[PDB]
Amino acid sequence: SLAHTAAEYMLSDLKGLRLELPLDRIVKFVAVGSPLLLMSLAFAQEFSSGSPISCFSPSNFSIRQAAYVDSSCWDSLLHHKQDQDKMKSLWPHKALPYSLLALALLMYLPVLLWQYAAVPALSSDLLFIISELDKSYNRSIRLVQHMLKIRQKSSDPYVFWNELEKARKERYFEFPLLERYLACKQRSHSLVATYLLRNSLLLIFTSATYLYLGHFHLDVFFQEEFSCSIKTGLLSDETHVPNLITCRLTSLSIFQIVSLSSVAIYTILVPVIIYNLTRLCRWDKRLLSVYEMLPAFDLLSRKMLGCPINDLNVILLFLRANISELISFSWLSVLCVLKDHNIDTVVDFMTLLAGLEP
Amino acid sequence: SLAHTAAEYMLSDLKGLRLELPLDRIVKFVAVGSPLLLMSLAFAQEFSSGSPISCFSPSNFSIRQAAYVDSSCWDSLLHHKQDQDKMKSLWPHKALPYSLLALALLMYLPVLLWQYAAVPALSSDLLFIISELDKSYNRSIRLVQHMLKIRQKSSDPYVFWNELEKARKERYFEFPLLERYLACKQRSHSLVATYLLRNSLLLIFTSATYLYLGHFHLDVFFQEEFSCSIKTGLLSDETHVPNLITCRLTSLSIFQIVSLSSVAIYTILVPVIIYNLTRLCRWDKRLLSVYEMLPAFDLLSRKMLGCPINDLNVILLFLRANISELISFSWLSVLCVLKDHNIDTVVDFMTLLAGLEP
Amino acid sequence: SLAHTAAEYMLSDLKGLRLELPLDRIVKFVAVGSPLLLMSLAFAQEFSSGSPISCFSPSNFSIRQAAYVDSSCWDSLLHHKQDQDKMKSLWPHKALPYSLLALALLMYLPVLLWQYAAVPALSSDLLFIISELDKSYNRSIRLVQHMLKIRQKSSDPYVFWNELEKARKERYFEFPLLERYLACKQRSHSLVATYLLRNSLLLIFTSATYLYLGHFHLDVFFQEEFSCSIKTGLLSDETHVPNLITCRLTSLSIFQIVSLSSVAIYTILVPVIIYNLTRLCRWDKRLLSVYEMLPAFDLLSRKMLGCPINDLNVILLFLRANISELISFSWLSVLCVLKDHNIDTVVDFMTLLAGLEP
Amino acid sequence: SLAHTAAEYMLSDLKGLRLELPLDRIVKFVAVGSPLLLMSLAFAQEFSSGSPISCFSPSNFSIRQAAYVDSSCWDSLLHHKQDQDKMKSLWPHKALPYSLLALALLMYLPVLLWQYAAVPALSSDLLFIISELDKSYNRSIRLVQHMLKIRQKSSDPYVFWNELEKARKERYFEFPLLERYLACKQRSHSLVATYLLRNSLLLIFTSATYLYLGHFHLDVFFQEEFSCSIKTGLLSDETHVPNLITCRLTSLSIFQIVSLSSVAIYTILVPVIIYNLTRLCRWDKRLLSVYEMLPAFDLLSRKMLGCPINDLNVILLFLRANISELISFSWLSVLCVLKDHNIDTVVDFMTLLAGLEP
Amino acid sequence: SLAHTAAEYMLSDLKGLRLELPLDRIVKFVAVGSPLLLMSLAFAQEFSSGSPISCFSPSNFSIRQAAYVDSSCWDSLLHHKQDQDKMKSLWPHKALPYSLLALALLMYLPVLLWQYAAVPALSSDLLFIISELDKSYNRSIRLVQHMLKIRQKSSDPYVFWNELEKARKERYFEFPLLERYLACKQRSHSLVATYLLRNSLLLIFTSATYLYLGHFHLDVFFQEEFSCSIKTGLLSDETHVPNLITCRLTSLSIFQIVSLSSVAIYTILVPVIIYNLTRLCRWDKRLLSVYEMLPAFDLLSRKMLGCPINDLNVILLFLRANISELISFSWLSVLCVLKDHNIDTVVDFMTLLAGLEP
Repeated sequence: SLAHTAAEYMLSDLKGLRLELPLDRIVKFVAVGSPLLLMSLAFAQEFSSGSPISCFSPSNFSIRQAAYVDSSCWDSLLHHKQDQDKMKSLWPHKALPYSLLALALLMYLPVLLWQYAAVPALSSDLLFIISELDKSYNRSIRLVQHMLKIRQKSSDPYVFWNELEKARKERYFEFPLLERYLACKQRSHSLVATYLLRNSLLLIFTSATYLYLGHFHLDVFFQEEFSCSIKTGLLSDETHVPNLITCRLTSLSIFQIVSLSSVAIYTILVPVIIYNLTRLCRWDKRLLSVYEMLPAFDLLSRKMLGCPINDLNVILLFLRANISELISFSWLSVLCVLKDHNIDTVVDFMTLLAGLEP
Repeated sequence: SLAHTAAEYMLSDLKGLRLELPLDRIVKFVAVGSPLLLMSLAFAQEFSSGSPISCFSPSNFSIRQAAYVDSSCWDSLLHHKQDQDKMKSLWPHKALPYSLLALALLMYLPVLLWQYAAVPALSSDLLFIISELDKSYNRSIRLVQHMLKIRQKSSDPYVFWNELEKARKERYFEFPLLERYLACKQRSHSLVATYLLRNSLLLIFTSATYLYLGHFHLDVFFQEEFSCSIKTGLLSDETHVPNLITCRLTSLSIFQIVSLSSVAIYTILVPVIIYNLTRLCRWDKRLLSVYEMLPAFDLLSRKMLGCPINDLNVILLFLRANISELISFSWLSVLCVLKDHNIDTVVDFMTLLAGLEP
Repeated sequence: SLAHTAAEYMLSDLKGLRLELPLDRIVKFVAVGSPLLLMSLAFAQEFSSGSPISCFSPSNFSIRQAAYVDSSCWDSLLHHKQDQDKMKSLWPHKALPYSLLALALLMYLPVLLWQYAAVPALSSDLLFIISELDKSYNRSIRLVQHMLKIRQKSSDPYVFWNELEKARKERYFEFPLLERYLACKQRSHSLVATYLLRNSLLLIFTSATYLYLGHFHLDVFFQEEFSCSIKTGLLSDETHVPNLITCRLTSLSIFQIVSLSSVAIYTILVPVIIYNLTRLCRWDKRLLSVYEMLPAFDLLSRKMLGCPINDLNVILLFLRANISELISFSWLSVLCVLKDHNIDTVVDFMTLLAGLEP
Repeated sequence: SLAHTAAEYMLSDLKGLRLELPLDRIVKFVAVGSPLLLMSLAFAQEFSSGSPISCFSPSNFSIRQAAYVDSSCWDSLLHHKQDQDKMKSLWPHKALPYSLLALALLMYLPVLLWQYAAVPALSSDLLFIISELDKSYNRSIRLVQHMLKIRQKSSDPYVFWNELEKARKERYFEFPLLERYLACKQRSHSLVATYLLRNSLLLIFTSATYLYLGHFHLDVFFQEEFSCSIKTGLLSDETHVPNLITCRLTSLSIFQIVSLSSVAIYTILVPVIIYNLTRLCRWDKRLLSVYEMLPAFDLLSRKMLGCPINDLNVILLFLRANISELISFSWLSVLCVLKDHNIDTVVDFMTLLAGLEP
Repeated sequence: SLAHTAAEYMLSDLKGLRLELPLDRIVKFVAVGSPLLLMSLAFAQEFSSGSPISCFSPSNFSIRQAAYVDSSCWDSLLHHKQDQDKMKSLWPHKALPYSLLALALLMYLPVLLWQYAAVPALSSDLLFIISELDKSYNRSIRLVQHMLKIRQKSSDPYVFWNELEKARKERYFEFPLLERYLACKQRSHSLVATYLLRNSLLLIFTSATYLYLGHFHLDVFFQEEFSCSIKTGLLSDETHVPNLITCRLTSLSIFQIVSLSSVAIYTILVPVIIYNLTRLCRWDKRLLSVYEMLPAFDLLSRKMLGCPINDLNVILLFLRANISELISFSWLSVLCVLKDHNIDTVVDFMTLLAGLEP
């Protein structure tokens, strides 16, 4: 089956970076695999089909007179109703899996755009930021051994501030590339377009699916029988039934169940992407209180003004998911205690000797 | 078969950490594989089905007159009983494997939530704890060579306590990150929600399965025959049997055996998850006696107060399964001898020379 | 076939330890694989079955009139004997492989209990014992170079006993952890329960198999023909044979051969597990004579008193199978010469220079 | 299926170099895989064909009289219309997949020419250029430690220009192989021929496909029935139907859908290659402003004159895609800040201490 | 097929030791694979069987009247000859592959006993012997550098014997563990029992196969036709043929060829195992002449007395196959020149400088 190859290349399972949101991953998985699951269920295994169209041939017909009967109607699904001569065609019945696979291949386009048009630049930017930030750490670790003996023999404030103010006017304190780079990117407005188009494309795809199920479906839904004609051409000069009646389709139940499953999964899926859109309409300040005290993280919370549709918002949202990898997963995450000061000076007097790590 | 692909991705077989309990693994395996096993057994291999519905056509009928007979009833399972005109439908018979596969895919949702919503944070926390603990060991191994010559030439107490009390007021004795981190996590209450929801979801799934087997099953259980009608439409203007009687279904035995197997496995499975729930309702203190003497493990047994529903309980339960990997599998596990003191001083006088290992 | 997957996970082929007895391995292999072998032989390859039920339809019947004949009896195996109206059913014939696979999955439960409820604790205990014993060796090898020059220039007894008695009152001679650990385990009585239940479970399983072959089998054993009825319902208003006679089953020979094979293999298998049970009813003292002279092995033979149902007996039995791995496979195994003394002093005078090994 | 082998060798997935453009990759993928996808869909899985030609045999015909009827027309598709005697043949119907596979194998020829006639020379040239450029870096890194102490204690201009002008008249400043090599290649005109032929070949292939669908298709598009003759030879001395009427083809819907899919994909594909052609008609100067200040990159922007059809244009286009691999992905990409000076001297005073990297 | 699994586990392809003789390997391979080869050839591929029993039904019989005819005789192979009423049964025809697979599984029992009851002890013994022998080499290599300068400046005999006689009364010359171990094993008589039983078991198996082919075969060998009866029960009250004549079996040629192949392979196989038995009835002294001069190998040839049925004979036979692995494959194998002395002293004067190897 081609489904094996599709799963082999499509949906088959830098160097540590998380570039895609978990909710985006979930919605991608459901929207991509569900058409494939309906594909596998409808035609294979469960319902051994054989001939999806079944007919009532007259008794006088031989073997492949009736074989022509049965084989000339599946490709010519047309209801010659007596009500003039409106041949109602039954193309949705033979087009169900075709539309399913077309929808499945259509669902993956936003992934293509998000993975080709935005991944390389974002990955390069995050590679630069991780390089500068681990350099920021190893240029700051050198302060924990300068503060193991001089930090002890002095009366608290005039060594917790005298060296801190000396470090304040010292190069290691500031991170100039950080503010300049963050400015040069926050003024940019290119990455938000990819996000908005990647969401709107799947939204309009869902709308098109709704229209497809509303127009071409919902009309032949309780009809399981139709009358065809064999002398719709040169057969007229023959002595047999003038109208081949009751071509019964066998997969009406599968038709109904796949239609209801498709409509239900998309009804339950729609609100999630709307929530994803609304995630970008506000500035996140859940933990802004602790970010304003740290030297490097002060700049992140400082540039919180104006309309929130900026590349800085997207960068921050993707950084919060990567703020706990192996090294940023530190006192930062441990700092759940200052969400409720001269006492903290002697508390961090001991903590600086506690963050020795290796 | 799609079962091959499902087994290829679903249920197919950090860096050493055990994140899932063995009993959870067993219940997951049974609840996930058993629907698949019934799926494979019911339709394939064992019972070569052919046509699951069999009918008694009149003798005058030709080949595909009777083929229409046999093919127009499987999709139209309706009992036109003479008792007005209550068409009892037989949709459970054709919906058995559909419900089976839906239940199989439904069973895996709690695994999804437990593996996406809690695994990364817990794995990061355990990575931090293992890093700090192997550092705690290699900052404590340095005491076994300071105690190879000074430990020998003194009269026992005033070198088994004089150096120990000197080590007591020494930095290597205490583990400040341990108490601060353990506090910052024991006050948290986020991880227990994932556990309780992961259990309650499978519980309500089992309840829904019971309701499904109670309402839609247990009604057509001894019925193997029903009468259908062919002139339920435009067939009325034909000269044949007015009522097509005795559409006999062939898979009644498979129906019964799969129903009984499903109900029995879930009856035998229910109490295990209840036991898993009750595991979190009490504080485990089986070996608390030996934990109170060790320096680092004293804090673990010290914070045993109040209601036991805390993230600390879950962390401890997952740590006891990981307390014997390669290094914590040491004197700790060997210390099965103090579960029944100045003599132990000369016993551990020899033991400190016995724990040289490399 | 599912048999491939079962062999892939079930029965498919620490770090050197032998945790399972060879006789237990043999009985497990025969009791687990034999149902699978009968499964593979009965239904596949050898006897191409086709339709296990064959019927004699009347000549007037068309193609699938007789197809309904043949397909409505396999699922409705009931003998409407003329002797009132005792419908004797033939469910064992269609339940043979179901009972076979149920028995196959049932046979593996004692393995599950023995591998989950006792393996981790026993493995940890043996890991501790091997660590302490190879330490016992490398703290005793240091005696073969102290005895290369002082051992030579003295008149035999007053250096073969003067140093030995000095070593007797020396720390390296005794192994305190050994006696204390052996006491703390010999007083325990938990591991013997797992052994007794693992044997009794397979014993009662064999008894249940005997009951199954005695009640449901041995009754339809020479019957290859039975008469069914088609008008056991709404067929009554039809003109055909009132009683469909001679539904002949084709797999009677396979039925008989599989029944005899199953009963014979279990008759030949029963005494082995009884022998395994009787192995624990006595204290093994075959080589106790050589164990009483060695320092560490003296304690093993010293605690031979009282009723033999103790965890010490099981530990000793599993140790005798592991006493010849790579290092305990030494002079111990070589000491087959003292099973038939001042001469041995000069014999071991040369042997201590012979056990230099590396 | 041979499709598996074709995918195994064709389209199946130096040392880091990117030799093919992403848009070229996309157009290659669509133009190569789409015929294969239509191949797999048309004949396999979806539409279980059986006999693509179906006929109406007379009732008196026996089994393989009508088998000869059905088998002697698929290979002899000829419409003996009464309108003299114009036998219209139906060879497109049996030639659809043959033409599909021929087109699929034809599409890959431009890839063959582009991969054999231009890849080795271009790869060697880029290997030489990467060797000389990483040498250019490691002969320029030596300037960041000569400027760590002498760079500090002087009044800005007379050390930011005195050493720079001394470095200006110093060997490390210039890259003689660069200008000489770039001249020796920019005067060459061999590589542009491969590009233009690789595009024009697929263009004329698309034109030929359009002609094929315009002449041999679009004529038998609504015809599903034709009359053949059996006595078109030695059958004339037989008593049967003089003209075998109504040979109905079953795959008309597949014919129509594959034709429309092929024409639509090529209509949507045509403009992309035209855009690729127009990419080479202009000189790219988007970031020429920053290239004119750098020493080595000044020569790249200096030779921008005359008609743009040169090998230098192709080399530059393939270099811009490779300008961000691991080392050229540096301050170059970071230099997004000078696209909107004595202040920059003190800004780069700090930046030279910021580009220490390892 | 189960043959794939059997080959996967049975016959599918310490740490260098050769524990099984090549002739034993050959006879095992032929005796184990030949039944499997006949199994694969008889039923699969070559002769597409279908129905191994074929019957002549009367013309009036319908489809599955004759299907009952054909299906009720394969399981009821009984010749109702007119000669009273001796029903000759034809069970060998349906029991051929059953007996084949039983014989195949029976052939492997001697391998089981030889691999479980003797392999561990022999492997441990050879591990000890290889450890002591490579120690014997590296305690003897030290003589080739003591004899590089003192060996040169002396008049031959009084340094080729003066040091040799000094080495003669030196510890390195003798190997005490060798004579003591060899005595302790040569007096033992346990391993020869395993060899004799492993040969006698296959001998009696071959005798049983001969009896099986002599009694149950050779009687129905030219009979291809037999007459059965359908009214051997409740069929008597029916109007049809009183005796169903000429049930012709189709696999008589396969029967004959498999019987002849089986008897021929065992006739050609019998003498080899007799030769293997006779191998142990004599003491091998082909190269005893060179063994009596070497120090360690003198003891091997010294204990050649009495009846040859001893464990020492088996140990020597398995050692001669392992005497050329990597180190014993040395001058030993090179010493093919002393099978046809003061001249050899100056020949080995140069040879000791020639055996420097690394």
